[PDB]
Amino acid sequence: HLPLIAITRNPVFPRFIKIIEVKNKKLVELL
Amino acid sequence: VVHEDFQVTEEVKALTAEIVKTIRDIIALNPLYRESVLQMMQAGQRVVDNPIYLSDMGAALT
Amino acid sequence: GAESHELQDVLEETNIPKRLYKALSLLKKEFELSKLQQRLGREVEEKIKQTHRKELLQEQLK
Repeated sequence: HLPLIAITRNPVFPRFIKIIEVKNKKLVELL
Repeated sequence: VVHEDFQVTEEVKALTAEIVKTIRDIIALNPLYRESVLQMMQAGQRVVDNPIYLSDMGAALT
Repeated sequence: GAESHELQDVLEETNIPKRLYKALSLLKKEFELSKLQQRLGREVEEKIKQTHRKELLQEQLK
């Protein structure tokens, strides 16, 4: 029960390490 | 400001991939400006609403 | 380098052989596109090379 993560053109391939960087600070509160 | 482009916007961006690869190689082998601008403007972020401007900037690095 | 839509389409397939065949087809299509782009770039590079080596010699002289 969490809000959908804003992908913002950051694809995440299966079993692949990726980094998400979203300019919005709202996700910081959730984190 | 003529910006004629083909309706098939699928294979046109392949040359964009080649151009960005060439620019990356030039900056790596011949460091002229900071790489932070490259991180800020990435082709995979879809934020390049004006690819002509990106091409003009890349050529300006020449 | 397939688009996210292609990855979603692959994920849609349920049967293991079906998804494997779809992935193989995507790999073949991407390889064909990359080979076509490489051949076009090689042709353009050769056409630039069609310029006489006198150009390179003048560059050395400068």
